[PDB]
Amino acid sequence: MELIGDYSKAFLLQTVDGKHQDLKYISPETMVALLTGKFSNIVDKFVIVDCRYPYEYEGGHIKTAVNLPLERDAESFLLKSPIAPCSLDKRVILIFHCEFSSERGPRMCRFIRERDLAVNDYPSLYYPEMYILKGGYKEFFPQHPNFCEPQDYRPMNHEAFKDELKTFRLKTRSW
Ligand SMILES: [Cl-]
Ligand SMILES: [Cl-]
Repeated sequence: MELIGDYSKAFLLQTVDGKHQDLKYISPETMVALLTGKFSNIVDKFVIVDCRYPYEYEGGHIKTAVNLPLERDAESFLLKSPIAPCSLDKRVILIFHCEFSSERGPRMCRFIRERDLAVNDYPSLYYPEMYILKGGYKEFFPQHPNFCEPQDYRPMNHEAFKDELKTFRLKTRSW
């Protein structure tokens, strides 16, 4: 298979098929392998980027995940001061996901690569290796609830949060 974004090495994780044919998807089991340290000797740091709206995140998310639904906040958190590994031997990996990991997640993943390319001299990148969690939180929760907190799932279209949805969207750069 191809090398990661900066052509330095091969992708570390096993992938599964996903809608966006050019993106790399991983399963909930692989996500757990990362969380349980199965790759601790190679992966120095990995960040789980939850791109769902705040109320969805507050209703239940993956342990250690960071809520970065707005592009400007994701850019600030990831690129203002790039997350670097302990050594040049270990990797830094990003995992993006949303509710179904169908639209918001893939979009943010593409946005970050766009910005990474912009601030680098080809072919270097701060985040050469990025994946999308197949199925999003919706499929992850029913499989590994004890790796979530709180142990619940609040859908974007939850009936009691229609106002929260509108309030948040009016904060986005484009719709
Ligand atoms: Cl998909
Ligand atoms: Cl935005």
